[PDB]
Amino acid sequence: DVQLVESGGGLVQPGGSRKLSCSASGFAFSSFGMHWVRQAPEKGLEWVAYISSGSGTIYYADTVKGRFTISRDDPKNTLFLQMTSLRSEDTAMYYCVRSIYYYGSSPFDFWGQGTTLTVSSGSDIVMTQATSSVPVTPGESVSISCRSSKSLLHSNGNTYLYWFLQRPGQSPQLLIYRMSNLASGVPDRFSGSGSGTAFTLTISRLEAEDVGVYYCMQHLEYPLTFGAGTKLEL
Amino acid sequence: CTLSAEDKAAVERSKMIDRNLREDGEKAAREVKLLLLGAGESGKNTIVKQMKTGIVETHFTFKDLHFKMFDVGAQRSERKKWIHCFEGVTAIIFCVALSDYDLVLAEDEEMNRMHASMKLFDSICNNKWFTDTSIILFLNKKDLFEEKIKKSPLTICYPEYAGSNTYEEAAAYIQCQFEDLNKRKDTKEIYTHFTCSTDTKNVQFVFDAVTDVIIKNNLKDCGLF
Amino acid sequence: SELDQLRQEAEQLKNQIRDARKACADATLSQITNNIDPVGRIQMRTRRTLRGHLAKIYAMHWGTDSRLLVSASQDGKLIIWDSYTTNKVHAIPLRSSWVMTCAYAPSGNYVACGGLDNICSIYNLKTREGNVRVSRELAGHTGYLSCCRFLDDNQIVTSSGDTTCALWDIETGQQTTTFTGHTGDVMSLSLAPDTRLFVSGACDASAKLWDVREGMCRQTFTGHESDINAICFFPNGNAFATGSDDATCRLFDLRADQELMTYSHDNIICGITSVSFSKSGRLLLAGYDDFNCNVWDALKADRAGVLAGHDNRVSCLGVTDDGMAVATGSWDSFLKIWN
Amino acid sequence: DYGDATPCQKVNERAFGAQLLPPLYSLVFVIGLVGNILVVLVLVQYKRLKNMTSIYLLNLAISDLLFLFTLPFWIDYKLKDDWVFGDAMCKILSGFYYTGLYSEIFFIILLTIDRYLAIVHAVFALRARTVTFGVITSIIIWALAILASMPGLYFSKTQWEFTHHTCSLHFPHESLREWKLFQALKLNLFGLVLPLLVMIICYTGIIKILLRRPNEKKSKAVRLIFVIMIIFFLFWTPYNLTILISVFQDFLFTHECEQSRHLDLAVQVTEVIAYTHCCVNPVIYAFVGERFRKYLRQLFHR
Amino acid sequence: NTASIAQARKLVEQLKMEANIDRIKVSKAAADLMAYCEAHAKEDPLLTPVPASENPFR
Amino acid sequence: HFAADCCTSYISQSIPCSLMKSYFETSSECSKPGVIFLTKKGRQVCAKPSGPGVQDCMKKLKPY
Ligand SMILES: CC(C)CCC[C@@H](C)[C@H]1CC[C@H]2[C@@H]3CC=C4C[C@@H](O)CC[C@]4(C)[C@H]3CC[C@]12C
Repeated sequence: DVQLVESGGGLVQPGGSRKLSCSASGFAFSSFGMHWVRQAPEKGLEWVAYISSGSGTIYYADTVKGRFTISRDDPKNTLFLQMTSLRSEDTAMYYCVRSIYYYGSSPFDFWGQGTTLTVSSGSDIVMTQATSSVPVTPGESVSISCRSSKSLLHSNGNTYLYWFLQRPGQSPQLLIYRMSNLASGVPDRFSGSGSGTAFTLTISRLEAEDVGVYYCMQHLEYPLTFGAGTKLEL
Repeated sequence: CTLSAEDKAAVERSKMIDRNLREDGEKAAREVKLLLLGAGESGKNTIVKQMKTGIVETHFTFKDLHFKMFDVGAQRSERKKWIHCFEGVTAIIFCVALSDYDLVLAEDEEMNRMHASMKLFDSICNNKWFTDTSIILFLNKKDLFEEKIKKSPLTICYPEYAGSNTYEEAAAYIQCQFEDLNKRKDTKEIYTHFTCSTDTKNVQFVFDAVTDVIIKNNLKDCGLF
Repeated sequence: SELDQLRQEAEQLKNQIRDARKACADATLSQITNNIDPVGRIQMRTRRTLRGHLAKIYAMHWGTDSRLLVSASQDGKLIIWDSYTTNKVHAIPLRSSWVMTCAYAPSGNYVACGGLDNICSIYNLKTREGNVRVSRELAGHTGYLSCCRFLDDNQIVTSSGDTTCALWDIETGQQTTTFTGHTGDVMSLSLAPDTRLFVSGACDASAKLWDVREGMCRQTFTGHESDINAICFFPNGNAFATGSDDATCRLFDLRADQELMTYSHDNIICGITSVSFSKSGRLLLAGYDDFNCNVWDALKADRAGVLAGHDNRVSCLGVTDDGMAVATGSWDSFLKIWN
Repeated sequence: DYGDATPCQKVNERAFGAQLLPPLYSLVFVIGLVGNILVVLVLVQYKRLKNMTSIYLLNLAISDLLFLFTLPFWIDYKLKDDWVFGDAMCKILSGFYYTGLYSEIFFIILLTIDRYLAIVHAVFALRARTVTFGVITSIIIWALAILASMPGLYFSKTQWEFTHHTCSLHFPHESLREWKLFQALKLNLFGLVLPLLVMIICYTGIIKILLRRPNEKKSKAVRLIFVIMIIFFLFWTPYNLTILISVFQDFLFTHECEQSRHLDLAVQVTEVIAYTHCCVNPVIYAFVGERFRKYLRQLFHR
Repeated sequence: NTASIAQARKLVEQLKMEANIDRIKVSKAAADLMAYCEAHAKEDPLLTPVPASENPFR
Repeated sequence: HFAADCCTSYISQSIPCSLMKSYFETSSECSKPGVIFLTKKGRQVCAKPSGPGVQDCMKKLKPY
């Protein structure tokens, strides 16, 4: 089975250096590009670093640029993040994320368990989820919205919107990998639709396991920006 | 550059696929390809054993040179539909049994096995796909020939034979009769070896003949031909 | 002599069939399509060239989505191509490099290939591990595999040098139906649009319409003087075209059980490697040993166009399901998309 | 008072050379250029069939094209008896001339060693005759040609003779003899001794192999090899011998001005002799092969 | 040899089922194919090329 | 190689630079170096580059 297990997270003093590791099992590691995404105690997902298959392209977010290094060792199936000059803002739970790219592929389809890092003591697209929380009752249909700074529709015809579900105490799960494209192992109840800058996720015949925080992400250009997060209750 | 992030990642994947294809092609170009043909079962299996249900591939290495041998026995279909798949083979190893001149096909009684072997050789050698490829001919079971020629005359298969019934002239006559079927003598050579069930030098003979074929192809590439 | 009586019975039955066919031929296709406006000059142009195969290409098959291609070469490689951007989506190493046929499933989840190994290999394209794997190996033929075509993800039809065809259930690996009746090697298959019938052409210069569900031969068609290398259904399923070594393409009608039209030229003396129709069925595209492709007006039998641009034998053709493009593959190791 | 020493005017020899050198230079130019551009057009198109021999032959064609590019300017200088260009032009032409000469010779050496590896070490050549090594060795050879062309560029300059101009090398005073000796010997040892030695060794090996179990085609190839060596020797020895004599024309000649003018005429004639090898090369290394002619015919037919 | 008679029989019944087939005149099959080609003429990009704005391979 | 004019002998005494118009540094082609001179009457003159007064006055002559 596909498995990503992460290690190296612990309490650290400011200005120190820590190295995070992500062992990979059950898949061809070399083929997949790898991303590191972090969630702070505020619980908003933020993309940190990307290393491509073959190590050709490496991207970093502006906040961590120059202090964080991402490397992969393909023979041992391990992804590494080297962090230097650690700051209080850095404290977060870090996630190893699998992502493959070709015509018709499904990137961001598997996420690691995550590890906790504790530190003692203008052109980017902004993604706007207006509603923070929605009280729901099982059996009804629920619509979640995601407005975007700029149109996500490229000249190809693709709209680069991704929907994720994070259940309490679990890592995020991909639901819709491009606007209206449903992921594998995901019930047909979830549907996605939109145009240009306006987006919507529709859940029909809601069930108990759907309770969690729903995030919306753009993959049009780097850096990758997540939404604020919409919570479902009851 | 008017490409999405995922389009650029897709192009990067395509480029890595290209590098893998080029590496595989470079490895492929440096190996010898041998097509193993024989009328019925002459010495073919014994040859394979010494050098070590569709096409059977055999791999081996001799003196830093890599050989791939393809056996198309047990493919009882129209040959003219798949023979062009071996257009670029380095050489054709043809096995013919010397002791099988008096014997008969046992499927059709009138035809001798040696005449069937000669018909197959004539079809293969003068085939349009194999105009410029060379043939290594192995005349197998020579010792079993030695016991049979001194009682059974060779005239049973070759009535026009007018030599002595001893093995030197008989074997020379058979070799000459096979080589006389080559109707393209200015483009392809025929290398003939007399072997047995217990010989160690067959791989050496194949290595030397393949070295000559490679040298001839290099002469054609360098412009000395 | 019972054998003599059976032979004479067969001869008189064949005479009766020929007499009925002659009685059904009150007119020809040429005297009905006489008043049709001719197509004109078809001038298609190369829009894409697909490079990366390092040996002779033997087979290609379009995907149902009309973007994706699979092609098979004697490199021992299957390549899945994005035709719009020319990207290589997949490169599949083969266990045997002597491939002669390839097929792409209508769902897009599977690819099939095979050849001189006597085996049809079914490859899973969409796995959790992220690589293409061997889904199944279908064994049971004793001669080379010449053509394979999917009915769905679980059923596939193959033809062989056994002189037989076989319908397989992929899940169990077992041969579900065997189609016998040809006397020479079967070289090509084409499925009806409704997928309930086969046409197969063989080296005995005959084509046979088969019923998939019953496993028995519905009809037999003759008229070529040599081996039939290629066969294709008309878009409505009521006719099929065959291509042969004698340099002629022929149109056969299922309901009339006859031959309707012949496509030949005095300057064409080479065999035909492949045939295909356009969406409307008006154009018949055939690849030749003259290193090129001809476009025939299927109702006039006139030559409407030529596709030149291959330095070797045009081995394989395809038209997309929506009819935008043609793909040609040849022994010069190149694929070309034409509009 | 100066009525004791007077220079002799080589106006007769210049006038004679203006009438003999250009009419041969034009034919050399047209033949060499057409041959070499044809070779380049043929070699560039077959991308797949590219091997190390194709790289070396392409670079040989480029070297010949550079050297034939210097020719029109020299033709003009001979015709008009004056230099109508700048000092930078003299330096660039000298650099181009010596670069073409030395790169031509070195790429002939590379082609010969390629042939030796392909024929005598055919099995070993499978792992060695790769396009990457061809490109690298081409880079080193071009670097060596540029490095050997440095003195021409550094010293050459234009200066004024009494209603006309001259491009000349103008080596430093009191040291003409030593630098002329250096340049003549670099030309001699890298033009004759090394190329001839390589040809003798490599073609001895090749002919030794071709003559075991001989055929008609192998005999024809041996004949062609002998032709190649003879053409190289007879086309390049005259020029080098005349240059080496011209370096020491003071001591060798008992008299001067009646004989070194004869030497000058010899220098101009062997210049053309050595110049024509740029015309001979496409025939020797490209036209004789069957694949090259066949692909050329395909070029005509396409 | 009974195998020859068995093969001859199998051929006889095969021709028997092939003989009892309802056939239509060619003048109607040709009309049907001609009508099909006329009905779908405008849907054929290879026969009536589409403007470059609608060509995915432009 | 263009067979440039060059001297075969040199003057034994210093050349009076006053009886001059122009100067030339001899090309490298000839065996031995020299410096061509042109006098008032126009018959050519030369001596060694390292001669008595050739370098003393050669600057004094200009193409003007
Ligand atoms: C006198 C000066 C300007 C000469 C400059 C020559 C250099 C800069 C140029 C001229 C000839 C050129 C070579 C011509 C062809 C080949 C073969 C090709 O497959 C690799 C590059 C290579 C090797 C080129 C590299 C660049 C090159 C070496």
